[PDB]
Amino acid sequence: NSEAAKKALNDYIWGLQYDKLNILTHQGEKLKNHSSREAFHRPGEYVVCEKKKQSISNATSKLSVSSANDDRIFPGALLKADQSLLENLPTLIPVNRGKTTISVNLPGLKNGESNLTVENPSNSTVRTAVNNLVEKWIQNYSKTHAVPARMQYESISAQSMSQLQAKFGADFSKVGAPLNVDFSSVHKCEKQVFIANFRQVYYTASVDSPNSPSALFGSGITPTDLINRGVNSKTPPVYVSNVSYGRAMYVKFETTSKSTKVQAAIDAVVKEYENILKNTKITAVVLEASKVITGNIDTLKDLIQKGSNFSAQSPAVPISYTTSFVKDNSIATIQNNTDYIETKVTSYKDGALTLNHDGAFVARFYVYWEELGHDADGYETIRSRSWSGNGYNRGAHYSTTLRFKGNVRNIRVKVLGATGLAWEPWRLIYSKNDLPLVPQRNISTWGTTLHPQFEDKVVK
Amino acid sequence: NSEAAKKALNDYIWGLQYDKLNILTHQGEKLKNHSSREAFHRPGEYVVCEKKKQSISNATSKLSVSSANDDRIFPGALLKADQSLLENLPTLIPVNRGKTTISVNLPGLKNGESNLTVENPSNSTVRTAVNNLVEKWIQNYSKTHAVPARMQYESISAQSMSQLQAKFGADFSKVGAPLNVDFSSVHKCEKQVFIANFRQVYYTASVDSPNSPSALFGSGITPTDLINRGVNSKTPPVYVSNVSYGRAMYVKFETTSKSTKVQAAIDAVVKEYENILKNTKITAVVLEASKVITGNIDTLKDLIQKGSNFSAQSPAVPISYTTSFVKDNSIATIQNNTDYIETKVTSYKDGALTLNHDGAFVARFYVYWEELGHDADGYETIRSRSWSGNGYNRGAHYSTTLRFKGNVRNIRVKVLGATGLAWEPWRLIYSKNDLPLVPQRNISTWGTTLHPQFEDKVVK
Amino acid sequence: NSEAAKKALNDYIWGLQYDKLNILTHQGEKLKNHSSREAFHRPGEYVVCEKKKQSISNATSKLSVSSANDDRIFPGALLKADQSLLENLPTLIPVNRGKTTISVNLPGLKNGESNLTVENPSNSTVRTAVNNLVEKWIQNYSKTHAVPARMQYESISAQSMSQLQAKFGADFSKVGAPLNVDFSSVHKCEKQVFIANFRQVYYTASVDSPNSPSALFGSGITPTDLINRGVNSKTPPVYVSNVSYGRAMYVKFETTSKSTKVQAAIDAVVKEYENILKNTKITAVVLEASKVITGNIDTLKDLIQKGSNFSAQSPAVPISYTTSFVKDNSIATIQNNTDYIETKVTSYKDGALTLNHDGAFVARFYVYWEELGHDADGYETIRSRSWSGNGYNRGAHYSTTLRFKGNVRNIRVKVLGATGLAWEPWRLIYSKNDLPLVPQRNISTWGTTLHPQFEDKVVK
Amino acid sequence: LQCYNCPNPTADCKTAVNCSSDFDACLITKAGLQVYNKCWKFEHCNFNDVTTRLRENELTYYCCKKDLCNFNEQLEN
Amino acid sequence: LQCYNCPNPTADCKTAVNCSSDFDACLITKAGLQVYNKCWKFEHCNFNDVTTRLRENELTYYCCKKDLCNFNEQLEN
Amino acid sequence: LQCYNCPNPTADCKTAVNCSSDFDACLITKAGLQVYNKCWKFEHCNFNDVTTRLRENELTYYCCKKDLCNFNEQLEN
Repeated sequence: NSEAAKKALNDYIWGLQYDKLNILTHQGEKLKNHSSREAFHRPGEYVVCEKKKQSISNATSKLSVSSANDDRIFPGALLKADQSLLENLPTLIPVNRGKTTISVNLPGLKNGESNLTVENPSNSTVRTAVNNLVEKWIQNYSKTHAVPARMQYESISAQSMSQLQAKFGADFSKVGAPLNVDFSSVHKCEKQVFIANFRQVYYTASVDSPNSPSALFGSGITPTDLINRGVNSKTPPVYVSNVSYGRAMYVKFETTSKSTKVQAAIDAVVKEYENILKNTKITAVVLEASKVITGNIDTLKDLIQKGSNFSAQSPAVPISYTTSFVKDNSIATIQNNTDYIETKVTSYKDGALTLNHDGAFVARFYVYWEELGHDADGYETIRSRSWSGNGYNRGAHYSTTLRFKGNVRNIRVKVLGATGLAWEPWRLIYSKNDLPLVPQRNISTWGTTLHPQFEDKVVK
Repeated sequence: NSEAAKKALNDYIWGLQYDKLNILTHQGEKLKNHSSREAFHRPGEYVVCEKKKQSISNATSKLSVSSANDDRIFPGALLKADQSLLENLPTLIPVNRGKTTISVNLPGLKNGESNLTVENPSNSTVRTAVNNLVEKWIQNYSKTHAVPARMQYESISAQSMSQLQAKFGADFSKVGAPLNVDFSSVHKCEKQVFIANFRQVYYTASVDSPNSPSALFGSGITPTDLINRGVNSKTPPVYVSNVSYGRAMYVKFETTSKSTKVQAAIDAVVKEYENILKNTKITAVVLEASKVITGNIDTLKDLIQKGSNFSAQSPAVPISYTTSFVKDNSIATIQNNTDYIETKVTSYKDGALTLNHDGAFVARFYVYWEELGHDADGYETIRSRSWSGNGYNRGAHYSTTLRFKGNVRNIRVKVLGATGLAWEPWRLIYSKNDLPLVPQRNISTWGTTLHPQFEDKVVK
Repeated sequence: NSEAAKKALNDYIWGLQYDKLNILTHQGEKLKNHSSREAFHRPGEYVVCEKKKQSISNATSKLSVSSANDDRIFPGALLKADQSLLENLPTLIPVNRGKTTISVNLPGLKNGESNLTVENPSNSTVRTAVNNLVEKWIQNYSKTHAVPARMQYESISAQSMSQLQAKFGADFSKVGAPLNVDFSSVHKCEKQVFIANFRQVYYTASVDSPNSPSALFGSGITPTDLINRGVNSKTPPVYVSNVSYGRAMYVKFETTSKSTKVQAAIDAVVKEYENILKNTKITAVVLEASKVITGNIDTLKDLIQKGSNFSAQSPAVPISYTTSFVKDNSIATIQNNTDYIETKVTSYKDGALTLNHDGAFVARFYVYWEELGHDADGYETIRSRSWSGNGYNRGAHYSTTLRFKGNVRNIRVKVLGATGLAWEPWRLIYSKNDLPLVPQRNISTWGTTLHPQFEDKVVK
Repeated sequence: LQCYNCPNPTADCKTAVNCSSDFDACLITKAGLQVYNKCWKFEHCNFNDVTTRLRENELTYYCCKKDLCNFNEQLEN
Repeated sequence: LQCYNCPNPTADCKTAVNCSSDFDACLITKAGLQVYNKCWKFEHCNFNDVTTRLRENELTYYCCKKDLCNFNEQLEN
Repeated sequence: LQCYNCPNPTADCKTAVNCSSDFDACLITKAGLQVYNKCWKFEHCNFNDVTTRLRENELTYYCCKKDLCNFNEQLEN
């Protein structure tokens, strides 16, 4: 039976032919290259936006699985290769399944504990089978086993959420849906949100490829059975080749500030800036168990630190899977893309600058400034800016305030210690150009007209 | 007989056909193309509303579990695709139901105590089966029972109700009726509603793949029977596949202050929010209910503190539902739409702003303001205004109070050191433009003539 | 049976021959040779990047393996020579293998005794056999023996993912996703990214190369099935020969401070620098992990001290493999070649020059410079620069700091201690050529005309 | 939608024009002696952008959505 | 677009040409009295860059990006 | 391409011809009164390089990439 069934199913599927990366490709969002630089001034702050196109086209074969997909995924189960598989909309089949050995990867088992075999593969049967294989090792050796597997510490900015579906996978569309990820904000330059995946795979399960097509059916598949079970050329039959398992989490940080020191916040919580912490507004979907529920500096640290390893009780859930074209037993692979005008946003602080002349001599200051702006037409421009009080004398002691505004850039200073001598009584103490932006700079001169000293303090 | 029943049901159900999403696509409210920003003044108060279109078409395959639908928990309760089903009304049917394997999954479960079978599926039969299974696992292991920490914490702006009909589902229409999500007030731009759904799975259930529709029926069903049984082509049969069971906490924070900080506040205690909560009179509902209905600080961390263990104390509910098409065993899913207005709203502060010119150096106070308003047409505007004695002298000591209304924006303050020299006689101590609204501000100058200092002080 | 199978199969695979090293050659980025030199000015820093074509042509048989392909990694299977084989997404096959032996590098033997075999391999069968032997040796002698304790710590500038594809293989393309390498910031001279790949070997497994073609298949392999299997010159069979075992660590040091000191920075941690490390953006992947998960100043120190000293705490994970053309039975090597741009990572900075004169004689300094400049197109040029204090008299003391910018090059100094004698009123105290830039250079003179002595202090 | 849409740094508004693109409002500005009226983008209406596009530190302005309601005397003094 | 591309710094401002990416910017420099309006690179436009390509230390400058708008009277003494 | 080459140092630098790859740029130097412009290898362009290939010690020179673009008057005075 299963032999004639095998040859029938093989004469059927071997002729069926198509490219996975064509049926299985998620090219979500397309965007023309719009290059929009723009600016904005806020109370004591400068802001630049760079809406610049960034396509993100990815491909992968690790098909994610989460809560709302748990029950229908497990290995060896046939599926119909469709957009169904793409967004993790996994469809079953009524076809009776046949004798298959089922394999697992478990660290430490002893020579008989990692292989089983099911005649009629069934979610209940194979599920309790692998659960048995786990229950073997969970109590036996857990005293001195520390599976050091992947501590995938992935971070990215939560940009246009279709770029998240591309870089991370289609099905995230649901599971990160409650993450309170603001699509428009980053898309329209409102706020900063960064998402960081953390994982640890615990184990996986594997199928031996059908040496017999009807080694996949319960002894007697007929092509008309397969087609009455909905399998055709368009959504061809593939067979799962893996299910993976382990601890997972998708922790976010949601704050006003750009300049990905946001990511510094993310990591140094995983590992002023105190206030960018104070502006947390976290929203996280996770998957002690109460320090799981509170969420803070110590919580994730411990959960990836002491909780990452196989728990005192149990692991979480299937993490991913993969499938394979029954025709050639060719491995499957997604291709997920999204194009978006990435705005790498940058701020510029309102600088302040106090000008202190406590030197005995009378110094003369010129302070050259750069100026980045536009001209009445949305067209950019860059310009000089002159110290209007130039060529001026300053008292023995002196201190003035200057809004060294966030609009200012690329400063240069010449200070001039006046000397009573005749050979060029203009004596240069300090010319220096190309300096950075200081929230509160103090240019304080010092010394005597014979030796003009200087101090460049930052009072803060 | 049962073989002919299977054949006839598969045949007709293959002849049965529908765009399953068409029968299962939903629309909620719809709003015409209106969007507008409008301000409003009040005695000692100022507000700006941005009433902008809110439109969402969200969907899933997790289905809710509530009283009016509690009738068909213990999955496998085959339904017939209807808008009743769309808005959470299942179709009971006195059908002879045939044996199938039903399997519920648990953490740490026994080797073979996840597999079950039922000859005649019925709420009583399958209910006793799963009762006895979970009772085995509740007496066996629940002493050391720990959860896979599936904290699916969710928060949303509950500004619209049809938005909560699309996002969280149609059935919520009733389950939120006791929660009192006063979305209408939000549309009237008066009151703010934020919903927080804590969820958690404790386990869930599963059914074998139906090789036949009559693989569900007892034996000998004919198509015209199911026709008379109510399940027909127009309302095609849908094969339930899973119910999820666990903990929930369905909180609505009701508060007028339209600072979006509310969605920090609602959760900042789950971790200012204090005072904004002080007069909220929060209302809650659980799907020890009365322990929640009164409300306290640690209710949620109790939903894990107790919600780590299961006991015989107080009811924990089935939490979600799902179902799949019968014709081809394809997964079924909703498509709910909402269209309404969101109103992003704010406020700004009128208070006593005191200018305290007490420095021994008589400074001159140029002060400038921007003022956003309207008149006689409702067409928007914003204009310049300047100080009364703008850049005009002030007495040696002068503490003036201003009914500094929060309606104006973008202040600029130049305090002027008075000098009698020719080259730039206007001497600057502090000219900072575009400065923040301080409701009650003691804006004073200070320092000496050789060191003029500003004081950005708040009275308090 | 298996003998006629073997004779037909040997002829078959011998006819299936093609160039292994060219069916496995991955020629990557095709670049024109251009050296585009161009400088930029950071606020106080003079960077010069000459992008240049740098051809990275490579080939190897050290085929690494990651998590996304643990499902297929062990020696013994039968693969198919294809781009799939190229991109480390192994191809499946309905081949039922035949009797073959397997060898295991057990530290502690004195002959070829610890060997095994399978009459009909299946991933479960050979997997449990190998893990049997592994656990067997782990429980016996590894408690009381040595192990290779050596440091294989590769490093490279992550200039390109094509550069990294040629350096460390093709499939790193996916595995390097969480590495946080901004090789494009290197493409644009924004930041510098170096990877430090510390792989970790503990063991490896081998398999007897095909001595009988049908010893690689169940008795009675027919090539008709193999073309029905896709095994033909189109995609002829390939024979895995080895699979590694161990751990890995891909430290990603990414600094905004563009320099080569990056590697010294790594080596400052492997065995001031505070600053170069302060902009680390360290992003480590793993191919237990807790020892790295905590983070410290000697985490690599112990990761080789204890991690490379891999003990019975918990066995490692498969790391890599190799294969052989079944006919060839000889090493199979991909040739992953690429060209790629090579930013000249160089950088230069300003540095003060404190012309300090204290001697009792009348001294005069002349400092000449070479001068990096551009003309009329941005065209490069070098220039003379003459001292402004040349032909300029200086008192008994003269200390002014020349803003001797790194943008200036090839400084030369002459200091004149003038004498009272009519004939040659000049006396040289100090004159130097071939002197480099100094951050702070107190160039001082002291003594009187008869004995002018020098001082060259770098206060720094 | 007929603002004053005519670029003129003078004391008189030349032509009342129905502008759409940069008539989200109409804006007039007095800097010392000079005064300028033109269609304007209301979100871009603010003290700082005005003083930048003017370079003069002492100024006053009035921008209003209504058609021609940005007429000269609607700016005071 | 068309930048003003003066050949050598001078009070003369007549030669306006449609320029390549070297009209990344329109450049005009008043150094002392000598004025120069050239095609230029905006990212390469700055105090430092223009002072180098003009070889002198002290300088007054303006850059525009739009066609020819960078002007002489655009600079004010 | 065609660069200035006088083997004899001259203030009036006139003899400019098409030369080979040895030189890289046009180099003019001045010592006292003597002036020497020449095709010069820009790597072999260096203060010490010029002083050794000229057998003299004190000078002021300048070499520019594009040929013929080098002359004495560009040096100060």
